[PDB]
Amino acid sequence: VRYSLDPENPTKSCKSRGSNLRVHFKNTRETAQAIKGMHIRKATKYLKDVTLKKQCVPFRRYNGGVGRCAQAKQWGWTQGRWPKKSAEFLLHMLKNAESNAELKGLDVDSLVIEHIQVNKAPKMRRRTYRAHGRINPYMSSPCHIEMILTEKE
Amino acid sequence: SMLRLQKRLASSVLRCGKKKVWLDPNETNEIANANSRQQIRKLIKDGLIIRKPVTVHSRA
Amino acid sequence: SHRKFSAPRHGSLGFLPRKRSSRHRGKVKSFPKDDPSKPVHLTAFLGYKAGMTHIVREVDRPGSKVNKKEVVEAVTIVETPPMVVVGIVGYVETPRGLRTFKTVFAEHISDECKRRFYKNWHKSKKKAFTKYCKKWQDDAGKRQLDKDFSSMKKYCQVIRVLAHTQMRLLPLRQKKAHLMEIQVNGGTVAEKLDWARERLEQQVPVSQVFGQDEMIDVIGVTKGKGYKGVTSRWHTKKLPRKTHRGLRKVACIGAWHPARVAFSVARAGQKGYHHRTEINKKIYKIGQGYLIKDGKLIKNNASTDYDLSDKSINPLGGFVHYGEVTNDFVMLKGCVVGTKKRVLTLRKSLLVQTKRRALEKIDLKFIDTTSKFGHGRFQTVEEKKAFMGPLKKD
RNA sequence: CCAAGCGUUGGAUUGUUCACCCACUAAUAGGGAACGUGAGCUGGGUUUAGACCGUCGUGAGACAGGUUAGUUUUACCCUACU
RNA sequence: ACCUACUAUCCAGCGAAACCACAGCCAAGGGAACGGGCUUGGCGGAAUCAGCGGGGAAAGAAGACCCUGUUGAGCUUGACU
RNA sequence: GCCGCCGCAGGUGCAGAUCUUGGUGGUAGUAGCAAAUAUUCAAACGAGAACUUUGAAGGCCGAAGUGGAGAAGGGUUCCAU
RNA sequence: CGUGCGAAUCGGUCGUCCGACCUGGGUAUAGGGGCGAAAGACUAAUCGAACCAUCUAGUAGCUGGUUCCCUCCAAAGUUUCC
RNA sequence: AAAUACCGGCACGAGACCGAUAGUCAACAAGUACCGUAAGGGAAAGUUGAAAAGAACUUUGAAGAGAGAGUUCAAGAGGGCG
Ligand SMILES: [Mg+2]
Ligand SMILES: [Mg+2]
Repeated sequence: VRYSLDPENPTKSCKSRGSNLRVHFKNTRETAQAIKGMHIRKATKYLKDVTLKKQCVPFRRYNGGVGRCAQAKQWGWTQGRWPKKSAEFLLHMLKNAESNAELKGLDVDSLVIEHIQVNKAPKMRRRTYRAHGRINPYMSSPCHIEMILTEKE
Repeated sequence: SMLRLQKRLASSVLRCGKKKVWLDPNETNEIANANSRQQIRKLIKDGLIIRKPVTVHSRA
Repeated sequence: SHRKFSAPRHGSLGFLPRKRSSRHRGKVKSFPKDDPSKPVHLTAFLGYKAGMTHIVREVDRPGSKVNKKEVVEAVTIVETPPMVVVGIVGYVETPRGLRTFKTVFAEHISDECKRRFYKNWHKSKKKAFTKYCKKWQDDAGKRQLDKDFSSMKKYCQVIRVLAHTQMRLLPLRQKKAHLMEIQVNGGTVAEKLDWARERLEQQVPVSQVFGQDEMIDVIGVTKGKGYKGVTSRWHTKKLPRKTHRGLRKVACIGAWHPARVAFSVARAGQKGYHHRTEINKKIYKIGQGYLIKDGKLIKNNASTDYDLSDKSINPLGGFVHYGEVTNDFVMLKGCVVGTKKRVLTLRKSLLVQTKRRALEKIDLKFIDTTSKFGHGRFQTVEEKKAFMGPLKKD
């Protein structure tokens, strides 16, 4: 199918996708824009820091009701949380992309993520009960993810 | 793995509650694959399960 | 409509910016004015509050109902460690403001002064003031200091000396010294510069700066509490039990035609950690620190004229979450602003103190030194053991 | 006259605005803020129907004439304050 | 004035509703005779978090008060048939 | 599969109507996951155990029970893989 | 609590408890009618005349709205009557 | 008996009627599913590819979910596919 960003070179670059993941759209977009421009080893170290709760993700656009923290002073922002589930799914996605680079016959340490995008998805339908007999929704917000790796020395 | 069926059957055989029943925790996979009451009677004859005694009430 | 049963307010207007201040040390806002009539002395001093105890003194004043009688009062203990001088700094009088010219540092800068610049004392390799101290062993470095002596003579008016507290004598956990500017009252600019050059890298005594029975000013930082309410901070009239939406809030804040709200009505916010300035505190006694000569130590601080003993001001079992006062101390009237292990600024009086009540020599009779923890009833260990006799395993 | 800087209470009754009395002080001066003021409280009386007595209307009803009990929802959105 | 528990606050997972012409720095003037928008004067210098209720003539219900319509219902009488 | 030209015909021209149906936003990652005391360790099939299993310890309901069985009612909700 | 667990629940708290005591099943009483120790009180989340369909697209001197362009002409809030 | 009426049913034909929120409410397993104790009320819903030639083969991963190949004129038609 037609993608959003065509690759500059099919030999060096590669793509991978993840469809229908039960993760939040805002948190997934924010961690994608945070991990978009780093090296793969620094990205794995950052995911280890998220797992050990050492380095959080700052929220600059969707900034509401989030407490301040000192560990986000490296990026230059007050708020910060740890999207652990989205981090585990993107860790599986980077593992699948590294396997795709291995199937293509690519180098390991020279891979740099260049582009990643979080697109919308059809939502589920469930509800909960409240007072006076009024049905109110309990809907989710799934998303589709695509990412591009490129060897840059 | 799952002994909620064998606890109910042991309570039904010993004709008491399932609280005062002591199972043998040594070989769980060897005890669990019984699938009949004849194997339960064989385990009773071997003497692995123990009917736990009544909690005392000292009238002294 | 107006208020029928009138009552003006319950609150202060001089302290309405209730925010947490950026500064830590209590800074002197108004310095004393210099004049050639006064000799060389220091304006302000920096100390630490240690404790609080009773006092026994003789009251003698004319016309009062109580005359020639014995009373008790609450007196403070402020430990006053000596400071190390690390140089001076000049200030030229500009029409825009008060601008400095050049900061002059000392040769042997102490490590307690070097701890202020560095954040991590272990990781840092101590690279500050390595090439700056090369000016002390050559002719080119000494000519720069000689030309600054004549350049600061013409334009620089106010010369403030730089000092820092000696933390090495204190057994406390912290080791970082507090830098402080002190204006020098004295003669001319040349005499002030010669006195600063003579007293460079010297210990600052307490008795030469502050003396007996002077009504001095106290500057300190209020102990912080946390985010408190309008009732907890302003202490207004409370609402009775019959209220529905709470009984410890401000009921009527605004009105219809004043559609906005101002700071006239008392509001909630930050309570604690604020700057204060107390005035009119009487000095009673300047205590002496510990000293040892020929083995026999001298600790006659609590020993008054009528004590007929020889012991220090340390209570039974030490102080309460403070430590031990190893250095010399001073004793003031009332209670100062601050808390335990809090920095404190002593300041000379700006107003001309000429009052009938605040001019009286205090006869030191007795100092109560007992264990404030629990219920202490003894002054010293030998008196307590003389009362209690032997023990089980003596 | 300059002059609003700082001050101008408590209690018995009335639902009371208003009005009266006592004790005291320095004065116990007079007002506004959409009749200042409920996503700030209170319902004592008015101001849903239930009943009592008195008058009038033949009659359903009316009484500046009373008595008695009568369901008070939500700020997490913006500005302003801290 | 003080204490405990349940609260409230931060982190992992999940995750609404009301409201919505558009947005919410002020004073004076006039007006459908009380405006955030018009004119003139003051000012306005990223983005969020815990309180608060002054304002948004805060949401509600084509007012539960009054009157009219050659609009309808119940009670009651010696109105009319 | 469609356009122009000569005559004729219409269910033929939308911005509203607290218009109808359907779809999507600010709100908003906000409020919230508080009626009734209490759980803590070892191993385990399994990739994976604050919630599941057994073994141990500490408690609650206190015979008017957080117990066993019935009727109305529900209709395979009972058990095995 | 009051956008609830709840289109009427819970805490403190009571009146009564061998007699004008509550009540399990079958049956009689249905709408200008029934029941009612009398409150237009109740009659399936609805009772100053129950629910559904038809007449009915009942009536409305009254509110709400009523869709392309260009050109020319160019108004009255009144005499009298019901 | 004769010329008179026919909206339901048995067999058709025709149309300046409508074209998937339109036309019978229902173009499909429609008075069907569903709601109400009941007389009763009453929906949503078309367009793979001419032809299934419906993806064999390798790898990541527990599987889900990817990355290369194959078909065909094109996947620009990828199992809810004009
Ligand atoms: Mg004490
Ligand atoms: Mg009173």
